[PDB]
Amino acid sequence: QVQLQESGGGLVQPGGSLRLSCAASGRTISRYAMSWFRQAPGKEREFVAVARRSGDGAFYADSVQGRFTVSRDDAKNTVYLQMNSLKPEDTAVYYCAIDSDTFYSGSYDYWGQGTQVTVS
Amino acid sequence: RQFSRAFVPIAYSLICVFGLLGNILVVITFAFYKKARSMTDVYLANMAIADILFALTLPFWAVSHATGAWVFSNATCKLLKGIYAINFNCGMWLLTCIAMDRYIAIVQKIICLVVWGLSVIISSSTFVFNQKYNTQGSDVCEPKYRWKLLMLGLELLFGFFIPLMFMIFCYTAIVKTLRRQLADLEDNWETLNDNLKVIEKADNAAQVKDALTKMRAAALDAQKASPEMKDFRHGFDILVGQIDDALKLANEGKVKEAQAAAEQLKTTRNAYIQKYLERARSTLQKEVKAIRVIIAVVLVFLACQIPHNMVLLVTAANIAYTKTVTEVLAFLHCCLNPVLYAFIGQKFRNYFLKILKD
Amino acid sequence: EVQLVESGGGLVQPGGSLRLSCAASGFNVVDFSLHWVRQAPGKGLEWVAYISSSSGSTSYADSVKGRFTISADTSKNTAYLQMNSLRAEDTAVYYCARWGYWPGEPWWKAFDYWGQGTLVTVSSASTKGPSVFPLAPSSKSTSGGTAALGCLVKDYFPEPVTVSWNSGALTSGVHTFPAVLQSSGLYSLSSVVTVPSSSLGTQTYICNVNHKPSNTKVDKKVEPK
Amino acid sequence: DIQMTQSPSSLSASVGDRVTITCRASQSVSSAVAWYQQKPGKAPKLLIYSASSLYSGVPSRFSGSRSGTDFTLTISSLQPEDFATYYCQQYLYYSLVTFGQGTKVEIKRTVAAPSVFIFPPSDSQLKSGTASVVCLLNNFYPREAKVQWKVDNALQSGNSQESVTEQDSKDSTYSLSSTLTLSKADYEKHKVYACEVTHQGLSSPVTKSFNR
Ligand SMILES: Cc1cn(C)nc1[C@H](Nc1c(Nc2ccnc(C(=O)N(C)C)c2O)c(=O)c1=O)C1(C)CCCC1
Ligand SMILES: O=C1CO[C@H](CNC(=O)C2(c3ccc(C(F)(F)F)cc3)CC2)CN1C12CC(C1)C2
Repeated sequence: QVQLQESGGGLVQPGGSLRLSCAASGRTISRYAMSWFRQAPGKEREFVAVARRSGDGAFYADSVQGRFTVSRDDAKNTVYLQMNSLKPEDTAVYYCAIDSDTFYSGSYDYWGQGTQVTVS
Repeated sequence: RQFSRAFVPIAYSLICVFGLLGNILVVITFAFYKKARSMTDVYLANMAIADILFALTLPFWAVSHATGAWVFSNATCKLLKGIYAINFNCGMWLLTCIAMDRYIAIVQKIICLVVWGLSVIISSSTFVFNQKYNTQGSDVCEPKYRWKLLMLGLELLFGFFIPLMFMIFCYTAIVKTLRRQLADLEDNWETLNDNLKVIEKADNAAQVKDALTKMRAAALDAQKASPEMKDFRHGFDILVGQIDDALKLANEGKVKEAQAAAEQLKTTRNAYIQKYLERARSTLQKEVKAIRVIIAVVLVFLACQIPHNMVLLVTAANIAYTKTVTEVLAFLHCCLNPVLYAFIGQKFRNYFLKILKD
Repeated sequence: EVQLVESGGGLVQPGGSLRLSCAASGFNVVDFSLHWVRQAPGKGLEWVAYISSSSGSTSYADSVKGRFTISADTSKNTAYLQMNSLRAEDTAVYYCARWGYWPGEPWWKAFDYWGQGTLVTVSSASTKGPSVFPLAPSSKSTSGGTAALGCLVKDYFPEPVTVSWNSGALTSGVHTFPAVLQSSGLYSLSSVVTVPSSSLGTQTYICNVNHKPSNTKVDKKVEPK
Repeated sequence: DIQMTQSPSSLSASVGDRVTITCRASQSVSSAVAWYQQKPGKAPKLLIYSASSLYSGVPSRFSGSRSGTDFTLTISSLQPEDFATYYCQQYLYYSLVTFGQGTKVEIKRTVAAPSVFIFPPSDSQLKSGTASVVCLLNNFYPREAKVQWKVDNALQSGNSQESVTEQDSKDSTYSLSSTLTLSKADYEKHKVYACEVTHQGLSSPVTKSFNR
């Protein structure tokens, strides 16, 4: 009964910005954890960022440090990913995953169709 | 509407003479009592000085209303709007520095001239605005019509959004501070009294150790809420110095000797605690009634001079009975301040009866 | 300075008895109450007992009532904690802390000066040497890049063991795991090395397990299959 | 009978961050709460006494506040020496001191996926009669990762022991070692031996296996 939908994307000039929104229906975003993944057309599924409950913090990968920012909305039951200072190497489909485990084990099962973010 | 201008000015003259008599009474009581001059006293004194500056010229408004239209020149009307403006903004900034001083007195000459300078800045901005627009054949004096309107709008935005919300924030902080301080003395006296009854009922199943730990927490907070200052702290050192004496004997199972040390709990409670909890209650209730005077002079300054001001702006940017009911409200506030001082302000009620029995 | 040291810690059998000392120098026991605070290995702190030397009042925690005995000696400025019937949950580090007396400010400074404490471990096993086994670098695991090695010790009873790699000539990449307790009452430890696989056939890797309580030094080699 | 609950079990921030740790007592404990800092392998040190006054000797970056029964320790600027364990403690009486669960302040880091290796037991241990299979997870962040054992596509429980190394000095990551310890006749009854790991930096679970 858990479905997930993402928005945003499109064509972005280098040095630009974007703000994706990921929201799930049938399951509350609160008390679970949110994660963002890249999928290049020629590469493997790469990690971007993970958001925990409330205010323990968010963790980003080695390529999106500083540029990316994750925000949560438990009342609206969604998350936002803000991309700044873009590069043409960042052209990938952004998948949105939810951690099923409360202890942040990484039980990643409920994926999404994702949005395509492309540069120039 | 000739009857409106016919029935305003006798009431205007009576509130004028009553206000000038009452405020000149206020200034001779300052002129006699110059010893306990608090910062509240001098701020309300400067408010009284602005009040007697406004109070002299309501006969000009009365004979302007009685003739049916304005009589004197436009500069006289500009001066009348200027002195009404310095009265309003003098009251605003004097209550603002009242909020300043009561915040820095509760929560933890030059500024009077600063208030007067801001008032005369307001007087200049209403000096450049006022003109006798003889509309519909009647030579009334109403201010009406690019940079001047924007300057007036930003001055209105500053002098309404900063001080009114500042009043709301500071006065809600004070009435959530002085109510919680009075509340903190209530449950501290409650569990020092309620749990002492539990100890005398604790021969059943050894509820002694559960009871005094509630009193150990409460009497530590009451100690945290000068030779007289030495006796306040020292009265609680033997109070919980015999709580742990009745807790040391509670650890060893001596319930009978715990009750013997519980009889000494009431002795220090009456000789050291009940004396100073009442003495702190009277001082706390004294300062919460002086706030009620400060709250009342603020809340009636925004219930009288503010709805007349918000109807002046809508009639200048672009129903006459709504204008008429507001035009008697702000002008009533000059005499309404000494009315509120005798029946709410507890300090003024003392020397007013002393002057009447002099 | 004023300071507190502890002593008497060691290894006892279950159901045994042990008396830790707590020597305080610079200050007197009759002016400050003395506490024993217990930290289980890997778990949080827990208070055990206290003694008030002036008033003679002692108190215990609920898990240690009857089994534990606390005392003090003002002549040597020492406090003693005597334990009988030490069950398997009683292995921990014991700290000796001081605390002021009411009234005044020394009661507010709760546990201002601590001691380093002693380790008290209870177990029914005896001292024996570790058994070292090679964790072989299988060739199919990341061929052409970097591989992982290691030698695993399985059954050794005292905690402090020392594992070195290539006689101390290797420092980059070695991860020596903390020793875990098995169900058999002994300890198992692993020390792994990540090397580049191009130097697997050229360079040799030697691990030295040094066990001073058993006086056992094992040099076992690790080689790919 | 007074329980203190420390809300952040594990806390991650870098140098220069401002961190807050909250503790809540069951009953009222007045203003008698202390905050202790324990480095690994050392005795705790008193930072805050009476829930607001910093101790004589500690730096001034540590602060304390009380709101009813909710106590708060705030470090305005984190330092390399500030990474340790923090305990809240009520001290209403000598015989009623209870400590918090503890808050471990680690180093904020980029997420690294674990390197997964599997070591079958050498013949020596096998010949012994008791065999141990090792699954090593090297150089990952954060700490929260799970390992499961799928012997002949069947999960195992109660036979695996995990040992986790703390943060390194150079790269400040974690490393895990899951050891499955079992007998000889049960090992020679099975063919496929796998360990499957899940981590927050990992999209699909990594299974490393062998056939013996
Ligand atoms: C008769 C007199 C002789 N003198 C010296 N001052 C007064 C009067 N002063 C008055 C109050 N003052 C305070 C009110 C609230 N709070 C504080 C305070 O917070 N502190 C801390 C004391 C006050 O001083 C009244 O009410 C009240 O009337 C006037 C200035 C106003 C009317 C006549 C002159
Ligand atoms: O004719 C006078 C005489 O002086 C008054 C005094 N009023 C003000 O000084 C201020 C004030 C505050 C609140 C409000 C309210 F609308 F929100 F209620 C309006 C104005 C601080 C600026 C205003 N005028 C005006 C008409 C145009 C302003 C000249």
